Amino acid sequence: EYVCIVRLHDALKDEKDLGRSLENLTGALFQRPPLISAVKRQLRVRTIYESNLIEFDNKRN
Amino acid sequence: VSTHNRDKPWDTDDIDKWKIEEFKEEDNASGQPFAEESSFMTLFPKYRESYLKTIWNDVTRALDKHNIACVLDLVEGSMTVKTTRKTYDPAIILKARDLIKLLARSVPFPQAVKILQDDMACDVIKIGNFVTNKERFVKRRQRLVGPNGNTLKALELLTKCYILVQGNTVSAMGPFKGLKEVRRVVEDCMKNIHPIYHIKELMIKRELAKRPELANEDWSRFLPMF
Amino acid sequence: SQVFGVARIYASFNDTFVHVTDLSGKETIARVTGGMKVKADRDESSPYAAMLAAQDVAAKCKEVGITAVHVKIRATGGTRTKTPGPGGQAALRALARSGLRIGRIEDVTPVPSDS
Amino acid sequence: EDDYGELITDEVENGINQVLDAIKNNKTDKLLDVNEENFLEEFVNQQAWIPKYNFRYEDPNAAEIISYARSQATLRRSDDSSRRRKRE
Amino acid sequence: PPDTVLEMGAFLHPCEGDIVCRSINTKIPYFNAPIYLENKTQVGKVDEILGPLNEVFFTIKCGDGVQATSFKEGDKFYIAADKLLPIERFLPKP
RNA sequence: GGUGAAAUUCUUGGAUUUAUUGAAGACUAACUACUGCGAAAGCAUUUGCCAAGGACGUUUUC
Repeated sequence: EYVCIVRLHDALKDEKDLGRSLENLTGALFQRPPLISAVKRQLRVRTIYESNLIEFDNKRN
Repeated sequence: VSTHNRDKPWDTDDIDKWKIEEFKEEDNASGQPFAEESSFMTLFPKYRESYLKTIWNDVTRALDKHNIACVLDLVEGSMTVKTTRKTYDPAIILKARDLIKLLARSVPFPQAVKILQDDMACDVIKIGNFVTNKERFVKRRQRLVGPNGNTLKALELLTKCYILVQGNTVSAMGPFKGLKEVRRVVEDCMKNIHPIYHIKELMIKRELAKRPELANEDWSRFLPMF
Repeated sequence: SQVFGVARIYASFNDTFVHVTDLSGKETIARVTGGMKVKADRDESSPYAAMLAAQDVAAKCKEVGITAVHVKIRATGGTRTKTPGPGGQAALRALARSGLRIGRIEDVTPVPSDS
Repeated sequence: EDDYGELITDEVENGINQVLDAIKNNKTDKLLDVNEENFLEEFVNQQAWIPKYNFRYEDPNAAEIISYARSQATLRRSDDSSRRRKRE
Repeated sequence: PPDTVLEMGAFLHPCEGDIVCRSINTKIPYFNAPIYLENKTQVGKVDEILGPLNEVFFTIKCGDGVQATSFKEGDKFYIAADKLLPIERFLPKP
């Protein structure tokens, strides 16, 4: 379980888009590991069981 | 007959008016970039497409020398040159517009890149509207090239300009006097006056320009009528 | 702190014009020609006369207080050639040297559909 | 459509050559009243205009005018004609 | 050039010069597989595969000379049929 | 203004340039092309209307 701060490059049109996308990606997911990780980059299915948008600020992005 | 013209004693004959000064980043005393971004957009024919696909990065490198952004979008089939905030030369966007026009009109990039120099200048002459018949248009276009390119080379020797005849356009890169001369030759050739008629006249004009005494007088008496 | 006045430049093969005008275009601030700088008719095409005329127009604009100038370059046009003259680039660079800011650069050369 | 120098006849060419010789002689009375020059002289004398990256002619195949197909497969968007929409 | 093409994706977002596509087809493309238009013209290569199992998205890295703003909604992007993988391959083995 | 240099013309009454209005004729800038169409002539603004075709296949009171 992580608590993560995501930084968005541009401000959203509406605030609930991030929440809709966060509940969209909850579940099984297609992921490839980043180049920083020591493991080989291959497409795997990983499950995000739960997610919750604690906070969101457009001005701070 | 320059009536009511005032004198100009400030002009000096010793000063070379044809000399062109270079430009630098500190040349503008404003110290600020352009207020509004200015862009120039041209289209190119489809057959040029793949060649542009292989050259554009190099083109960008050339514009990277002059701080001008460029974009090539195949779906609109357009090439656009845009000024940047780091751009300090106001005429380089016009020279980039000339560059993309020459690249669209089938001038190769090793030749077309020299338009970014201050000395060079280009003229694109449209020849599709002079005659409506296809066979006459093809014949008059072949008059410019002639057999084995030879008279075309003579036209180069007439003007010291790179001349390329493609489709409905004649692209000429060189000095301004050569541009005007090749404009005269191309328009008169599309109006069925033969290119050798102007080539011989240009040779006679060069021979008259060799002698200063002949250059002082009118060349029309010595040169044959045409 | 910025004063905008459009500086329309005529870059012909024979001579060059510089014309500082208000943004609406109804009131013209100043005008100068290549033949004004140099008495010779062949020197009207020369870049030096265009640079001198641009310097005079920039001095007139600084007297009028024009901080920045929009530039419209317009060639011979029509049935004639569309290539800007030799003195147009030189006078544009002279306006850059004078210290006035350069605004939007667009080409207003008239092109016909045919004939 | 004349394409063999119809107006520039042999007599006119001889007169132009005589005028050029008088100019090259640099007479005071006449004034009061490899090598590119060799290639130009060969073109003028042998009637090279009549049919039988510094410059374009230096590149090979400068004589041929390259023709291209009127239909190419490409990424460019093509708008349908009104006739095709009417047929549909 | 590919012999046959299949409906891979539908245009969704042009973000950061790359094309986001809803995966219409039910199989997973190769990484860096060429993406074509229906005249079999290469527009770009597959850059990223993302999204849940029910709704798979993929991001195409556009080739040079192609801009992401030039496309519109409802456009289709095609891939050669050799560049596909079954979805059950990435699923855990029983 | 134009020329290689020129020259004829226009005017401090405003030539030229710029902005607006009105009228007239002409044309459809780039894409654009000796690989499209048409017997030739010639042919790319939008919108409709009308008539007729080209290549292909099935054939013909042939």
